[PDB]
Amino acid sequence: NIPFTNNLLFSGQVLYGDGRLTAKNHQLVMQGDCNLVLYGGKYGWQSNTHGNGEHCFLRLNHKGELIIKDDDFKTIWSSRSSSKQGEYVLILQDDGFGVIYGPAIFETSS
Amino acid sequence: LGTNYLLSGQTLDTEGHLKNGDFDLVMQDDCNLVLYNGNWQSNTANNGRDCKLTLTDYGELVIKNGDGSTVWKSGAQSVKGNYAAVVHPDGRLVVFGPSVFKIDPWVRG
Repeated sequence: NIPFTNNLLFSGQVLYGDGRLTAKNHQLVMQGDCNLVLYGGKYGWQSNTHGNGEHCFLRLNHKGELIIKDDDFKTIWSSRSSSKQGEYVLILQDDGFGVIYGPAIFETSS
Repeated sequence: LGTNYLLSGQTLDTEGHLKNGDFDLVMQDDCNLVLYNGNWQSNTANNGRDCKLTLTDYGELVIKNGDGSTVWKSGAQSVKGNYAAVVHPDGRLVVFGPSVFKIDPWVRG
């Protein structure tokens, strides 16, 4: 398991049950009601999946696809952004954007 | 100063830091880019003054001195797009990209 950082979600990491990413003026919450909601900014954003399932969780994979699953692994919502195999990160940025970056192309060590 | 990440187009100015937990990336007065507690440095001490860290549209970390002359490059590059350098909590500086997906709270959904 990878340690959590407040504004980051790396491949393999999971958010559920009102777990959230936090930035300066923004929050991205995988809510108890199965809606993924970015609070803040002009319009905000939502997966628009309220009540679509039970005990939903958010997971970023190692191809850069962000997925909401319910308790039985029924796909609720997908970012539909599959790309080349590797390490990915979702950053809730201080400017409000939630951006998936990857794969890794440089590192200081293993 | 700021956060735990540098995006392409942003500058980490002289003595500016990026922090995640005990790991602190500092663009030093002596032009060395150093990841405190991370056993990494660019190794460019006394190679310039007023040095600055940038990240290119191809995901390369670049250090430049006061004049704008390139002191150091990370030497790993990918396609054109948006990139992010992150102080990973395991104490690595990692460049990720290009961007694959964006959640945007600033435009009509």
